[PDB]
Amino acid sequence: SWELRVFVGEEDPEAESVTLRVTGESHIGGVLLKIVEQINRKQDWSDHAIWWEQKRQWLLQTHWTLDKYGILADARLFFGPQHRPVILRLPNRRALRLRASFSQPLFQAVAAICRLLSIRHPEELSLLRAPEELYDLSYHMLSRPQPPPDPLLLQRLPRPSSLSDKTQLHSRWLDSSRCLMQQGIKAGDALWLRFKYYSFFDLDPKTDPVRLTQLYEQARWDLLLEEIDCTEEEMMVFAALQYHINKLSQSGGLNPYGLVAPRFQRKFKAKQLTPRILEAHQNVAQLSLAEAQLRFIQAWQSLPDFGISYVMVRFKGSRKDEILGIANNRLIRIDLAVGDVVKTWRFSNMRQWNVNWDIRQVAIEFDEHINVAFSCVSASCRIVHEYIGGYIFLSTRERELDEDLFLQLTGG
Repeated sequence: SWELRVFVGEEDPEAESVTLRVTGESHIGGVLLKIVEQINRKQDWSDHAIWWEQKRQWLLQTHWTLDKYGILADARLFFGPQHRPVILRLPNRRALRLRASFSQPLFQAVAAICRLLSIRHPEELSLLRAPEELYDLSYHMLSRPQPPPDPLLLQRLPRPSSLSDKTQLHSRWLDSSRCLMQQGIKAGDALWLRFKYYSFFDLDPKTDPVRLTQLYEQARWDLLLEEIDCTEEEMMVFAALQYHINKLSQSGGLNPYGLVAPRFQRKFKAKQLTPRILEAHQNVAQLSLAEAQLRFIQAWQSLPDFGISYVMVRFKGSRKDEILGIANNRLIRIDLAVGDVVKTWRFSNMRQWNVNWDIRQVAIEFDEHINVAFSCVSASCRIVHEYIGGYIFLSTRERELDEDLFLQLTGG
C-alpha cells in the first residue's frame, strides 16, 4: 500500500489535489471512487475520468489495475470531466460554443458535432486545429447563407499565391483515430469544421439544407480567398450565383467586390464588374436557392484544381522537395521546376499503404509491382496516410459506416 496523488483542480488543474492509498491491484473504477470520496462537492461525476499525462492517455478501462496500466508513484494523473467546451468555426465563418468529448476518437466527436448540426454523412468532414463574436445554435444560422463580406476583409486576409502556399491548410488536420486531449487541444480552443474529402454521397438539394449551405459556403470562401483558381468568366458566374443566393435569402447596394476574389477586385472597377455579373445572372435567374447552391458546387467541382489537397513531400531518391496532390481517386506528383503534373497514380491501382515509422516515410504498393515512397514536409505522415485511407474508405460506401474498416484503412 503506497500513496498516489491525483490532481483535481478545475480552473488551475494542479491547484487542488487529492492523495489516496492504492493497492497495486486496485482497479480504475475503485481509484475513481476513492478520488470523488475526498472532494466536498456533491455533483454528477459520470463524465469524470483520469488522464495519465506521462502516457498521454485516458484511463477508460474501468476494471484494469494500476499494475495492468503500469502506474507507479511518479504519474501525473489528472481527474476531470471528459466533455469540455470548444469554439467550433463553421465553413460559413460563424462560430458556435459546443461541448465535445476530449476522450472519444476524433471521428466520433465529429459525428456527434454533425448530428447536432443536422449535417449528414459526417465521415466526409473533420476538424482542423488552430494555426499558430460568437453565435447560438439555430436553424436559420446554419441553413441560410451569410451576406457577402466587406471587400476590405477579402483584400486584407492572407491568401495563397503559390502552389506551395496551398499546402498550409492540410498541416492542421487532426488525427481522427485519436482524441482531442492526445493532440494538444484544451478547453476553449478553436477547432474548424471542414469538408475534408471531395466525395459527397447522396448530396441532394432537399434532404440536406444545412449540409448543402455549409458546403456551398466552403466552396464560396475557397474561391473568394483564392484557395482555388478559376478564370475571369468562371468568376462571373460564381458571382452571379452568390448574388442570386443572397437576394433569395433576404426575401425569406450590389457591391460586386463582395462577390469576387481580390485579384479581380484589383483589376476591374465596380462599374465594369456589375454589368458582367448581372449579365451572367441572366443564365441562373430561374433557379431556386437550393438549386443555385447546387449549381455553385457543380461549377466548383468543374475547376481544374478541384478536389485536390496539396502536400509538400520529398520522393525517395529525389534531391528536391515536390508537391503531392491527394485527390479522391488518385495521387498527383507536381515538379516545381517543371511547374506541372509529371505523374499520377490511381487509387484503383493501389494495393497497400503504410508509414515506416523509423524513417517517417509513406510507402505505397501498386499493381504491376510499382512502389512509391516519400517523406512528408508540409504535413505529417499520419495526415497523408489517413487522407489516402480515408478516400479508399469513402469509395466503399456504395455497399452503416464500417468503423473497423475505416480505422484499418487509415492506420488507427
